[PDB]
Amino acid sequence: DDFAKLEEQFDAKLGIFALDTGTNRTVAYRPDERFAFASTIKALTVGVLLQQKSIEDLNQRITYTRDDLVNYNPITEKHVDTGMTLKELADASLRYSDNAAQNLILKQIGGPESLKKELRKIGDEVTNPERFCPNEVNPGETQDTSTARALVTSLRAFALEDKLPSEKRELLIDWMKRNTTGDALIRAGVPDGWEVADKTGAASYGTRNDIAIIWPPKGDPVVLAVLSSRDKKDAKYDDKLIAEATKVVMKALN
Ligand SMILES: *C(=O)[C@@H](NC(=O)/C(=N\OC)c1csc(N)n1)[C@@H]1N=C(C(=O)O)C(=C)CS1
Ligand SMILES: CC(=O)c1ccc2cc(N(C)C)ccc2c1
Repeated sequence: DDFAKLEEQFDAKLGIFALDTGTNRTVAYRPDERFAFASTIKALTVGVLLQQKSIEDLNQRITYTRDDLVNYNPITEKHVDTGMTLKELADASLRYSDNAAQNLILKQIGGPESLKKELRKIGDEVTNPERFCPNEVNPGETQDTSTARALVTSLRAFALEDKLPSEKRELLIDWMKRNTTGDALIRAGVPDGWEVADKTGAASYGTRNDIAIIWPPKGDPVVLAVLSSRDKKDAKYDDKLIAEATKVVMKALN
């Protein structure tokens, strides 16, 4: 099988789940195996934020300090002086994977415990938010992990089904469509011209993730999660694994 070949080729473990929402055909490989979700959780966090707040309430200015800056703060490091609105924080979190922005958003929705509660409410019993900035340690722990199947199901719930009213659904989808961080991942494995909404993640042990909604020109979208990890803490990743895995998925569905 082509997925086993890629694990071999890239010295990594792959978790794959894809759902064609038109046919209900699926493509699965280790679909229920846990991986650190890393920044992919930002998408679900905004889904919860959008459930909590009116669109107008997203204009609430959030102030923060240099103390709130963490490992990677591409947008938030530029606005300590003014703060940023919740809307601008959601834009930073989703389109740049600004870690500080995610932290600020999580703080506003009541932290990981509160995020976990709201995910459970949409039917997600697997995803396990435990900490702000989900933190190295060891593989095996279920804290800050999910599965390809659960991330697909939760992303679909927010973005395409009924967990958000349509105007808020529109905001989430648009931010994800205009992601700047996933050019070499799922987007690189999809046919040209086909619109993609995605959120990437990356983490130690060579963890490299992308979750996405992919629209054919015409017809119902596919929802895909491609998760990966490696056995060494210091191992880096290769984006090409995710792109190639996506090509395998598209071939199996198309
Ligand atoms: C999201 O995944 C986030 N990742 C991290 O901050 C890291 N771990 O999170 C548990 C991390 C960065 S470097 C390292 N060894 N671990 C931000 N997301 C992306 C992304 O592409 O989405 C990054 C590339 C890094 S920073
Ligand atoms: C945002 C944050 O609090 C945080 C904390 C510890 C981290 C450790 C890392 N490695 C050991 C690689 C990487 C990112 C990290 C981010």
